[PDB]
Order: sequence, then structure tokens, then C-alpha cells
Amino acid sequence: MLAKVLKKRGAVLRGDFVLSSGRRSSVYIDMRRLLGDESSYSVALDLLLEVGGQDLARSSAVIGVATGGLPWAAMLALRLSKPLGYVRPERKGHGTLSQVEGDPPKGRVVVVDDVATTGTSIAKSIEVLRSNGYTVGTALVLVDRGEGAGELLARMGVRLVSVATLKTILEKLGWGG
Amino acid sequence: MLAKVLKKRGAVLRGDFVLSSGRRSSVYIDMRRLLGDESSYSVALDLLLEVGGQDLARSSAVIGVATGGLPWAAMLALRLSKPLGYVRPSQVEGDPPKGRVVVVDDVATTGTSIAKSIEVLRSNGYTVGTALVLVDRGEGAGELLARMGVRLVSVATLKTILEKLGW
Repeated sequence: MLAKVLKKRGAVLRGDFVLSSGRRSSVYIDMRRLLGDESSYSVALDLLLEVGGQDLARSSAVIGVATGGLPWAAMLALRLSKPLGYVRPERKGHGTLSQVEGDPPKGRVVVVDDVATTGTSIAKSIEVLRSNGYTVGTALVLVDRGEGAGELLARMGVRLVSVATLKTILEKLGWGG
Repeated sequence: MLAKVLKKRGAVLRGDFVLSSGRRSSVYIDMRRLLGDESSYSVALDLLLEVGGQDLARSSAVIGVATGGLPWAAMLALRLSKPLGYVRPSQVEGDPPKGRVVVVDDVATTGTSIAKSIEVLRSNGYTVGTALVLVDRGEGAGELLARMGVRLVSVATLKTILEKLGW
């Protein structure tokens, strides 16, 4: 049950915010706050391994969506004694060529991010992976905002799996709205 | 044992580079390539833990330098059952408990990225006296960090690596 751990670490904060989607929100989500407490990130890692299931367990490598999903991907890779790789969003118009940092061996991988929003950040990582000789059909996140990410990824042959949805977390915490 | 691991993963590249120090060099070290091979990063982690010694073991948290030193810091934190935090060279992402922490990065050149992280850590109440990296290029990082009261420890210097590889 992430909800409890999230509240404890302030990973779910009450307030008055504006999101990049343009929507006004009474909640700010920050999964990074779970990293500063072994008790908290361990619970998160165990849940990620659980939902990742066999896809993650048999993956030739774990790929993180830099930055956000990088610590999680690195920790999962170490727990599974598997190769790690990651893709970062590069500044545009500078002549930069994308790459899968870490250069894990070609094969089937699972991409990992902390929070799924629109799904575009994950989609970009998938395109880089597929263009560089990797195969990927699963994206794993801790929290899915439930705002179109799954549908967008489904349209490009990728199944999004999450430990929890924002809606479920807010309900459990008796957030109101 | 790090030199052989680097060679096997093609972490040492040749070319015409302009280092962050402003000096030109024909060598670039990409430590990220070790992450794509479990046998390689496990060795690197073992060496980091060895060189980190008690300073790393007694820390209240391991702090990584986004993005380069982030996987290493995250893996060290997990292996040490310690909190993780990181700075994007402001707040310390992760909000680890206040106390004496150790900053970790993959390669130290000018030491600027590490210095920035230390500045942010201290502004937020943390203390730091040690910085840990896999490779120190000897491009001023040790001096810069010493100036701000931080001792830089490295698994190896680029000089040692190049000599071992016969470069």
C-alpha cells in the first residue's frame, strides 16, 4: 500500500498547484521523496518487482527514463543482477544524437519511470530503444496519473503497468474533491 | 582491476575533446558503459565500497550527482541499506535525513558538478567532507573540493588506467 508510505514521506502533498497539463491541482506528487528513506524505497521496490512480474524478471535489461525513473531502474537492476540502461531527454536543436546510456546488450527490456503522466516521455524512450536494436513491450511505473498514458502507449504496442493509480491513492487518503 | 573492466566495456574513447577545464585531450572516459554489464558494475560497486571506507559506511545518506553519478549512488545506497538523495547541478531530491552525507559521481574532471551539489547540500543543512568517484582525471577536482573542505577519493586516476592499458 503505497498510499501510507507516500503520505509519510510527503510524496503526496496538499496545496494549490498548477500542472504542466494546465490543470489546477490540490495535490503535488513527488515519488523522489521515497528515496530518502530505506524503509520507503524498499516497499516501493518490492511492489515494482511484484507488478513487473515475469516481464521484468526475464528482461535482458532494465531501462530507466532519466531522471525521475533512473534511481528506481538502477535499484531494480541491482536487485535482479541485470544490466542497466537509460534514456535521457536531450535539449533540442544542438545536433545531439540519442542513445541508450549504459549500452546493455541487445534484447528485450522493460522501461521504468516513477510517474506516468501523458506517456510521451516514456514513448520517446521506447522510440530510442526500438531504433537501437532493443525490443520493449512493457513500461513499469510506481504511479499512473490515469490521464492518457496507458492509451497512448497502447497505440504504439506498449503495455503500461503501475503499482498504483493517483485516483486510488487519493481515495485511500480520504483526499476529497 | 578497474582498468580491465573499462577496456572490456569500451569505456575509454579516443578523439579530439575539449575538457571542462578548457584543456584539450584525446581521451574521454565513459563510465556509464559499465552499467550495461552486471559483472562490470558489480566490480565497480565493490571497488567504490572499498575506497569509500568508513566515511561512506557512516554516512546518513548517499548523495548522487544527476545524472551521471546517480545510478552508482542509488546502487550504493541500496547495498548499504542507506537513504538516497541527489542534486541536479535548489533542493536535495529525496529529502534524506539531515546529517553527514557522502557525494558520489562517476568521473571527476574539474569537480564543478560535485562542488555544486555540495553547495546545495550545505545550504540545506547537510554536512559533507568526502566525495567519491570511480575515476579522477586529475583536472583540478581534488583541489577545488579541498578548497571547500571536501576530500576527494577515487577508485583510480586516469593516469593509472592509461598506463595499465598501455596507452
